[PDB]
Amino acid sequence: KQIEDKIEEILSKIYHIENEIARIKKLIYSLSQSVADRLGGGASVNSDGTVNAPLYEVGTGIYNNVGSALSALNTSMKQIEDKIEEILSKIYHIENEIARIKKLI
Amino acid sequence: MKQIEDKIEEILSKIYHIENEIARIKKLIYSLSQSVADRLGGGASVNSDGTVNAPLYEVGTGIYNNVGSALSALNTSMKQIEDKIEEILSKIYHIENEIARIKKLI
Amino acid sequence: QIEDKIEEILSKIYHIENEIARIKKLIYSLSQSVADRLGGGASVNSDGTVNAPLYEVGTGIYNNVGSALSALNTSMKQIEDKIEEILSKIYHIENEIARIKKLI
Repeated sequence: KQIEDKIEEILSKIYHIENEIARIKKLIYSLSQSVADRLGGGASVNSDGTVNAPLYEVGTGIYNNVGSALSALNTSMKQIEDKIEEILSKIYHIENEIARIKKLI
Repeated sequence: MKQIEDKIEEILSKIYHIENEIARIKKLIYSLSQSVADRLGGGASVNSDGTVNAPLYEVGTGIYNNVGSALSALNTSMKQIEDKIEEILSKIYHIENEIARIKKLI
Repeated sequence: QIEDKIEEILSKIYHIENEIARIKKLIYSLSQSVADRLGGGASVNSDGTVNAPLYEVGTGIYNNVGSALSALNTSMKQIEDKIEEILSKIYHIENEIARIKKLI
């Protein structure tokens, strides 16, 4: 009689815990999908809740993670900065040659 | 019977422990979400539903809600810059050749 | 039959403990996949969270994607500024060259 009230409580709890477990699994997968969405690049969700590879294009390179794409951008930017540095130096020299010519003619 | 009363109390205690563990797991998921928001940056944050709210990444005059589109905008911008540099190198080529010719005539 | 009901309860609890262990594994697996997608040395923390990446842009050091993107955006703007300057310098150089050619 009274022991039975306890058994029914326990079974009720187990039922609700099983619901909580199913809800937690759904939450995890929803989090996974949100991560795939904010990574972009075609990243998607596997059945094990992991996020599979995006395809990020930088120049003629393809990359499966943000760091490698950022690094490819960074390298290209540095090459451009170097070239800009060279151009600016060349233009300085050209200005000097013109100033010299203008003086002498 | 005492022994079954006592077993049932132990089971109820086990259930309480399990409920505590489920609560801890939920907190773990939300802490993971927060860390992902932090690592994405761009003002990303955790939704009440545990998902990560979109970042806002600026590239030039665009705003982007995901890393791939932002990388793509940067890659385009970079190509545009490279093409402008090429044009500049051509202008310099011709200017240098003019200056060499002027130097002949003086 | 109370002992049978207890047996059934303990069985359901066994399964729940298994699903909890499975759930923890899922969380740490997701975290690892996020670390892999971020790159930059990001890793899974003992506590389940993603330890920060390290991204280099220019002379700088960044621990999140947005800051690195912003640093790249700003470097591009700075380059555009230098292009502005170069075009202006070219404008003036060409004008001076044209004037010299009228005078020699």
